[PDB]
Amino acid sequence: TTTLAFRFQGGIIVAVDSRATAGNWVASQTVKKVIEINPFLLGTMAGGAADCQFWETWLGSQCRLHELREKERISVAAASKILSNLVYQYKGAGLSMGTMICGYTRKEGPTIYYVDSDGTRLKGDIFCVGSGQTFAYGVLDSNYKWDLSVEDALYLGKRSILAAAHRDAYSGGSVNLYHVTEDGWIYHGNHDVGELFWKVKEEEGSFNNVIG
Amino acid sequence: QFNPYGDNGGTILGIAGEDFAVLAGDTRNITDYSINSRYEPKVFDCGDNIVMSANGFAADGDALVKRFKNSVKWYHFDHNDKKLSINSAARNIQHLLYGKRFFPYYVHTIIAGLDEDGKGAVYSFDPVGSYEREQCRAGGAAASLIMPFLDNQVNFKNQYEPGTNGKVKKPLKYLSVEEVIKLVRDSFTSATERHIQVGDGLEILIVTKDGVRKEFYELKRD
Amino acid sequence: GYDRALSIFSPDGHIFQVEYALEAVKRGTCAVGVKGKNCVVLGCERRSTLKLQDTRITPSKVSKIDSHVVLSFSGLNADSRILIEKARVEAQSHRLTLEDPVTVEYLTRYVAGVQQRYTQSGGVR
Amino acid sequence: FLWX
Amino acid sequence: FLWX
Amino acid sequence: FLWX
Amino acid sequence: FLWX
Amino acid sequence: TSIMAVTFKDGVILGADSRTTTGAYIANRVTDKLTRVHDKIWCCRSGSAADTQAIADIVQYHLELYTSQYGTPSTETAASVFKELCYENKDNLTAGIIVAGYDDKNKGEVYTIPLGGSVHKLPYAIAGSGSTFIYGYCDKNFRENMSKEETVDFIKHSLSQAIKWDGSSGGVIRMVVLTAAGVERLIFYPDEYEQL
Amino acid sequence: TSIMAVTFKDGVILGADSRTTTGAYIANRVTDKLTRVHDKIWCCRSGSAADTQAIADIVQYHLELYTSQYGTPSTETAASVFKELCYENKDNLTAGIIVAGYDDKNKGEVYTIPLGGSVHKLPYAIAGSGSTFIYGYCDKNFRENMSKEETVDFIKHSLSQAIKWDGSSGGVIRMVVLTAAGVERLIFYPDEYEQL
Amino acid sequence: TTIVGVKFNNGVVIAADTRSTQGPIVADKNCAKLHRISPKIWCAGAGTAADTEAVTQLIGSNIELHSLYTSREPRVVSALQMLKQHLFKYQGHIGAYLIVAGVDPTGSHLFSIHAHGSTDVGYYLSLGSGSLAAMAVLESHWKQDLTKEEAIKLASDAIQAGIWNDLGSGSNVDVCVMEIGKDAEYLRNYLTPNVREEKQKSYKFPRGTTAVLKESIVNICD
Amino acid sequence: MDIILGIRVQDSVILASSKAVTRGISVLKDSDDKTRQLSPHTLMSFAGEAGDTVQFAEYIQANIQLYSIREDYELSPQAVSSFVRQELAKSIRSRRPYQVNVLIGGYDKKKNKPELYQIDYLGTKVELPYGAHGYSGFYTFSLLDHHYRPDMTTEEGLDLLKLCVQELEKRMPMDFKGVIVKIVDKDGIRQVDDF
Amino acid sequence: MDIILGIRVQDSVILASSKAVTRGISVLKDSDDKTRQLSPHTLMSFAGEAGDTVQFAEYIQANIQLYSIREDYELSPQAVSSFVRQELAKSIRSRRPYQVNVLIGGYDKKKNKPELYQIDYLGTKVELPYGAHGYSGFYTFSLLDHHYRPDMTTEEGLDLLKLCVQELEKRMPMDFKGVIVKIVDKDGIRQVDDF
Amino acid sequence: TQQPIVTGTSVISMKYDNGVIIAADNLGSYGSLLRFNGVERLIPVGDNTVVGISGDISDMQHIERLLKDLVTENAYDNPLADAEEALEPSYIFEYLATVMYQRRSKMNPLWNAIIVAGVQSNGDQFLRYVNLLGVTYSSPTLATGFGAHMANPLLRKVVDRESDIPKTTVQVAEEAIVNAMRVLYYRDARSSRNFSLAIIDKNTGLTFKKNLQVENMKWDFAKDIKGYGTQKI
Amino acid sequence: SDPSSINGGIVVAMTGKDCVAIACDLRLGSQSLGVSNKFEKIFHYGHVFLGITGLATDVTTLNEMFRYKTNLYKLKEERAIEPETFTQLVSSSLYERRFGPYFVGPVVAGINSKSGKPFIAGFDLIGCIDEAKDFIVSGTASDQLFGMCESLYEPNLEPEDLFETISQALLNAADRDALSGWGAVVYIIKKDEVVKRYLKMRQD
Ligand SMILES: [Mg+2]
Ligand SMILES: [Mg+2]
Ligand SMILES: [Mg+2]
Ligand SMILES: [Mg+2]
Ligand SMILES: [Mg+2]
Repeated sequence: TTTLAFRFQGGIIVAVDSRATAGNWVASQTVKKVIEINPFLLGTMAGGAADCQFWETWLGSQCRLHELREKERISVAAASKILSNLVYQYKGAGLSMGTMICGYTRKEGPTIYYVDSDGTRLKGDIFCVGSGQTFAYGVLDSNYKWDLSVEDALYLGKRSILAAAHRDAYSGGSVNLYHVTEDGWIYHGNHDVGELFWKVKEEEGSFNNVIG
Repeated sequence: QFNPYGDNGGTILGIAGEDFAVLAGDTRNITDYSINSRYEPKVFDCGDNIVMSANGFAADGDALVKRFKNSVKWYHFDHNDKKLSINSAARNIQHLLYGKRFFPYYVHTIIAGLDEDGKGAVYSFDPVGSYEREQCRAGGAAASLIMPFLDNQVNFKNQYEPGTNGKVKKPLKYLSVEEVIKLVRDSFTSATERHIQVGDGLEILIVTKDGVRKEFYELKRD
Repeated sequence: GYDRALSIFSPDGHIFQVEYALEAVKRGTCAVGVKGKNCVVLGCERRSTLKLQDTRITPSKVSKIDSHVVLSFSGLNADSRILIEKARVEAQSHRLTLEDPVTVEYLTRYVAGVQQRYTQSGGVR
Repeated sequence: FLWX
Repeated sequence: FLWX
Repeated sequence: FLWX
Repeated sequence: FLWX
Repeated sequence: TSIMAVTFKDGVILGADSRTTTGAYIANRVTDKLTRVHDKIWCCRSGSAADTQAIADIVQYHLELYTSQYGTPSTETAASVFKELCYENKDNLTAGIIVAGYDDKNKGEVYTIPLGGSVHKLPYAIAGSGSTFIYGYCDKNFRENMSKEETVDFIKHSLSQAIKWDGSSGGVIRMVVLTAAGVERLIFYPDEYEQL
Repeated sequence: TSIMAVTFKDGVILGADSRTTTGAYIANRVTDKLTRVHDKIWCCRSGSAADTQAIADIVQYHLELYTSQYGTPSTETAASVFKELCYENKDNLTAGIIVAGYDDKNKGEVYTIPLGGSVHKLPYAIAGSGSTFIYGYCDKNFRENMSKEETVDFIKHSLSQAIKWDGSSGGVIRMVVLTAAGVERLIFYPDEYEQL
Repeated sequence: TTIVGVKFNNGVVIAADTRSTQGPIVADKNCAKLHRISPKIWCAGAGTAADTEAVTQLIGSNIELHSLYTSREPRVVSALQMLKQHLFKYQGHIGAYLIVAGVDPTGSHLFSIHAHGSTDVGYYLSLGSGSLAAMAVLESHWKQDLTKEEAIKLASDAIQAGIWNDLGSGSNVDVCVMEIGKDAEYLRNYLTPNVREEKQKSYKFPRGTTAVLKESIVNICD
Repeated sequence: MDIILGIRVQDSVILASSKAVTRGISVLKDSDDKTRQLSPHTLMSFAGEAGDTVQFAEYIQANIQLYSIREDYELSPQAVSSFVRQELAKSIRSRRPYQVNVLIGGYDKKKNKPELYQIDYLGTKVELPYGAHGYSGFYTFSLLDHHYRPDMTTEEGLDLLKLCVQELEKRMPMDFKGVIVKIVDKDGIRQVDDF
Repeated sequence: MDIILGIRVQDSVILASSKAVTRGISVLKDSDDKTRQLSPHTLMSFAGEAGDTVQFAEYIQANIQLYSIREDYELSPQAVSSFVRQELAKSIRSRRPYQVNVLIGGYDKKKNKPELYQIDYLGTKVELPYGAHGYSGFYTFSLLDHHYRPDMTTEEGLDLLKLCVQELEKRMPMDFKGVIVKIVDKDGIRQVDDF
Repeated sequence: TQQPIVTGTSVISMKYDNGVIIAADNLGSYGSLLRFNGVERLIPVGDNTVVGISGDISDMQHIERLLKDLVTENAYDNPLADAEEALEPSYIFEYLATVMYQRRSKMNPLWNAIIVAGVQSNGDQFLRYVNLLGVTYSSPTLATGFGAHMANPLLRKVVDRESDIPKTTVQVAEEAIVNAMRVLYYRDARSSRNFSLAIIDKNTGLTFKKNLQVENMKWDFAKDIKGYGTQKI
Repeated sequence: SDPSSINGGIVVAMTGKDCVAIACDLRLGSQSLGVSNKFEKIFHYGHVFLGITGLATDVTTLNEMFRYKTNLYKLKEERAIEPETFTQLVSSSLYERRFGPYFVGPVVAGINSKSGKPFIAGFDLIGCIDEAKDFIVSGTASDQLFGMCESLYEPNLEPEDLFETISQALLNAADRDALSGWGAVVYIIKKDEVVKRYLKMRQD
């Protein structure tokens, strides 16, 4: 898998692939690796499909109980720490999760938290998680600036997944785009790599390694 | 040392139409190179227009189907005979499967039926409860043989409109119950030829708003 | 364990053990809270039948739960220490999980929850 | 076991 | 390899 | 492998 | 250890 | 170890060698492998000496408490208690026990309890490492309703061969006779049985 | 496998079962485990069928070439050639062979060659998995200078017990009689030997 | 794999199934497991398919050279001795399990060879994964003084037992009859009881369906 | 996690801690602060197993903060180190031990003395003039043996620390993305922003 | 050994090779040239098992130099790569295989074309516009997929290479102490001294 | 986690027009040693069910006690214990099937393969298999151990599918079973000549046959087998 | 460390009416990392075509080896080798290395110049011959290819129809395998003309 989330002037951009594998067998190319916990909170999935899907759905329940009890939307910090404290209780049992908790609140602003199953919890501006993270980093880091427009940021996020989708054997299918603002998350569509690659190759003039 | 798991072979296949869904499975049960039964059904009517199959290790398969059937019964008791929606069933099965995350059910689970809009639905699960709604899913021993054929014939993958220079894709469309059963029968005859654990018989359970109908077809017995 | 239901309903619909606990509060030294425009002030009475006291070391009537919240009380001094200790632990526990100190409302709601639990738990007054 |  |  |  |  | 119990006309006779080995070293050359669990219910122990002793001790306790409440237990009851311990603790026990007893109703009875914890009621039973060498001999020579002198000879000749071929078996041949008459202990020395 | 060779007044008799097993499956139920290395020198094969066949084949070759140059070899010479192969290739062989032959000077002779590659000259020899169960019986019943009919009965009764107790042994009892008269092959079917 | 050999009064018959597999996948639906060592000596092989083919051809080649040198028709015992000495040399690393049968000046013969170099003699033999299914039939129906037509029936029945009951065996029955004073007759696909049923649909694509990037004429000539 | 150094000088304790957080063949972050303030005059740096480090650090921080509120009093650096050691000493014979190594730099207000404590994951405590954890020690200890003097100023201590970081950047295989430096003295804890 | 990159542009091949030689927890050298000139217009960079790398590189160099003297003629880059591949293809089924991975950058004087060949220790040869060995590829391939154009100049190629080295210095765990860059073109082999 | 010590081999069974037949030899093996020769591995439950058990004999004897106890418990406060509320084969099977799977799931299995043969109250033939893994299947013919490899092929020649059951008589079916037992005696190294056979018929009821023997054995052809290739004498 | 699935790739061959087709993907990777999208697995020696899947160093080595052998064959025989003969040469060569084999799944395809008969064959890694009327499959997506071929294939397809069937068989199989794809090549082989087509497929 390949998931990236980065912070910029216009908020947060979240891009994921859609490929699920069982070894060298491609199980599915139509998997939702982004979970919509609430209108201002997004969760990304990498590693074990069952582990990520089960516990990030459970995280959504805990965030709902927080706003019922406290009459206030949970902070990205608190939400990320509920998940990180949960997986830490299971440390050594063999959970497999690479996770990014992305969202906006008034007190925090736009925030991204990396949370993995060996209990690591990191705040940061850029994260790439999954088998194809290094391929995504390569394109993202070399083109990243804070002053990117919402249009350019969305494209770079999309192009960084495509880059990994191409080179990483265990990444591909389609790109799912999200943009997180002060007003909440906005879905920017599903993009099949089948059509997106040739469209990008032609328009951008990149991917000269491939027989055109 | 005692190995609690075994492989009972066989293969299953779920396809979703517009106003129907099919869940098919071969009736062969095996261990190693021996045939246990030529007719041992593993596609079950669970009530509320949900059909379910848990292919792989038959013991874990039967245990799961038994537990879900029981889950449906108690849903009726606890919620004033309310009909369990296919999406609600799917989430319930995730919790059943993931409950044994550290001693898993060694099965690939597929359920079929109608969603709350009356449209055909298929849900497929890994052994520890990761699940996803699809138009199309093959499961079990011959999944690797059947699935790429379904990609080509159901979802029309890699097929382009003739003379469009491979620019316009073949358009997606719902298949008739007649056209779907043709693909199921051809999927299973093909699987039977090239996989030793598949054959004997094919049992299809078709789900419409009218209820659950069955169809049976012979397969090669070698 | 001691199981007896000490806090129970009477025919007239009163829980006498809860109402007798209020009589202990009414016996306690006076405590007053007044909140201004940009401050709160906690005033506390100290009975003057005790001379030869050591005011350096004598437990102060107002207790800090966290650096931003305080708790004064009226009634049994020994009982107050148990509520203050639990509140101080819950204050640190909230900082540890929510990465944010408690609200005054939340800290109050917790202490109030503890007081309530002892009115329908067996073996406790 | 599905991977991501 | 192949076996028969 | 046969035995005797 | 002893056997019989 | 070489142990056997044989039913005959007047009751049952228990036979055993006297050799306890750790590796190839003989730790005890005068072991008593025939143990009393009740007045006329005895057992033959083979396998772990710690286990066979621990089991035998518990059974003697159970049958003593049984006798206090319900009077004399049957040989079948004794074998059932042995089985219960052996079967339920099969994962932590290395014990092959032959249970032999004399009722006045049932006469002589022999129950064998192998490693599994299974029970087998037989006219005669052989067990222990030495037993392998005398399956042929015992099968060909055993007859039902033998006399005391015939059964003593049958056991003596059998264990004599077992001892001769099995390094793990040796020393003296102990025997215990269970009849209506009572309990008789017999011993036979190498100088006698070796030259049979 | 259950094999034996017995010396008697007029020569020597070889006996064997007919069962070849892979695991618990009987691959061949009518195996001939008695093989000719010379006109009146035969052997009994136990262990790996592949190994025992390869050894027997080479020895037959050596004794044929011996006969071409130096005339009829002794039974001792045949056993020496068997030993040489077995001992020098002890690391790659699973073979227990009993060599039995009839000279006119030496009469009946029996040599046993266990796994080690050692040679042991005996009045009679037993070998194979089934042999363990008939050490007791064979020791008690064997006599020197038996008649042909006595030796045939001794082998038949012995292998009958071995077959009864050993799962690895079964089928028919083959025998080969080596005397001055010549070479006689005998067979005995389950319906006869089982009910001895 | 299911291979049998049956002796009759004037000759020997060998039969085999026609299924080749890699793991649970069927690579060859009609494979020939009956090999010619010499014109009147035929071989059936189970185990490593490559090894049975190679060892058969090598001994077959050496037997032809031996036949020319000695100006004599080759003997089954010669093929047997050369095979078992070769297999023994490689200490079972050549996974060839063979039923060797034929007629020669000496008469009719039937042997089996194992990978480790052990040989057996019999009137009826069976080797391969389906041997137990085949041997069950042989033990039930075999008798002394079989005719040619009875021996073919028994042999083909023993193979069929394997085809149906053993997952490793399937498809068709090959037979070879070696009778004394007659040419051996190789009956390739003697029985074909596993014919694929007509498919429900033709998957012949409309021309132009596949998207193409480049075309070019390949030069095969000088 | 990897590099954590500590230098006790005349009037202060200086803790340097590497900024790199690496997992696999990816440096995920290059600005990580591997330290928690336990009390106004006590700082603890930590390095070891992923997850365990922060979980242990924050757990200690919560307990010291609880004590500070309860007694309206700051625990001495000696007292805090003894508490932390006992927690690790318990941990090592647990089902799953904390694999965390720590330095505790503190200023004792009663003694008017800086104190540096080096505690490994086994619960092995030592007071040192200078300490290090992991491979760092194999370079820094011999360097500090030479250049260190007990009466140095904070500015001299920082120059001595620069000499350690330079040697580590030259000879260490892995890129640890520099260090965050913090000074503990009579006035409490402050961070050097330019290093 | 670790990082070796190659970029074929319009008129030249550019080989970048890391300067670090690390053993244990010590960087022994920070100026190592992981390349040999096989012929005037053919350069081979190498990375892998200690000892094997140089021993293999020098052995190839000797054989190509011997051919050059014998025929008074320079072997084509295609010919040299084919020779090198066969040596590794032999090696892999040896008693102790050469664990060496190589890039061969050459300028074919007959075709007037730059050529880059990527050969692993198994003897897996491929002609590429850009190549890398070890973990380097996991970053550089996706970056070059994006930024690379086939008609680039040598100066454009060097800027594209700087972009790769920057990305590796940012995200790679280990300090590889920069790279030595060499250009193979019609005029032969020359080293860029300031990178 | 166990290892079986004293073991029983093949249990074989098939349906016929009016009921079911089940058979199993009377041997208790101790590895390669053929230790116990008087072991009954067919255990009737009431007058309408027989449970055939292979594998570990100590675990078999435990299952015997459970079935014996099930009959007692069923009779408690049950006026129709010998009528409408008598134990059915389907009840007895499902109980064992539950136990077998619970034990495997606790990593402490009953090391057995079990076939429950019987006739239901409505006259239907019941034949179903369960083993140490808790795997269950039904078929016109069922067998355990070597029986699955050698008996099933022979029994399936008689009843190949469902439609063959009404066409199969008790004479034909019993003959097929007795033939299969002979084949198993030829080829199973842990089998005995002595066996028990049970017929549960919907008309004649439970017929239990003890001390049967394999007979009409072909051994004569053995006399003509000399050496393994080249030997003539 | 499974030699047959490090580099990845697939080959498929089919028979039609007086024609054969052989097709392969273009991927060469090092496990997860895709390295080359130009690595062709189909070679030819005269009118005989050979596809090779498996360990890429052995794919290259065997191509160089069979070119060597077919060149000497032609010089001595004074004619091009036929598919049936070449099949036997491949088998001999592979089994020569029986106890140290080339980790490959070769596939022979071509038309006999004398008889005009379409011929295809597949081999295991030790050199066992798998002859087929219909189709041969090889590589990391062999299961997928078996499923596609067994359902899509029908006998006596015309060259233009056979092209569509083999192309759809390869493409849909390659898309269900991680280590296969990244482009494809299809050879359509008639008696005395050969067309080579590069397919457009998804590049993930
Ligand atoms: Mg990819
Ligand atoms: Mg099949
Ligand atoms: Mg026997
Ligand atoms: Mg320390
Ligand atoms: Mg693909």
